[PDB]
Amino acid sequence: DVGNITAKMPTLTEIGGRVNRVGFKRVEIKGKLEKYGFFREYTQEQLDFD
Amino acid sequence: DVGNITAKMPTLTEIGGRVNRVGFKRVEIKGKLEKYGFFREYTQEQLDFD
Repeated sequence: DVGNITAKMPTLTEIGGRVNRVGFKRVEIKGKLEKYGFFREYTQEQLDFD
Repeated sequence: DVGNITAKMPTLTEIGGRVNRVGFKRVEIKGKLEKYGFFREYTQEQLDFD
């Protein structure tokens, strides 16, 4: 918006002084790990006689 | 006896398992020993004057 930008511009006078201060920030991102698996069983007789 | 023998035969299925366990035994025997003996005595004049 033009009005908000104009109304909050960092103007400076002749005397200066503590008139405009700013700050900065950082955030963090995460991750994870998981384990999966599956198995199968059988017998010998269900292989030879098939 | 055919019934008793066929009722205790070591049959097996297709999954195995803990079945048909056996054992053994042993027995000791002994023998002995002993001593024997006997003697005879006589006099000198028995032989001379006979």
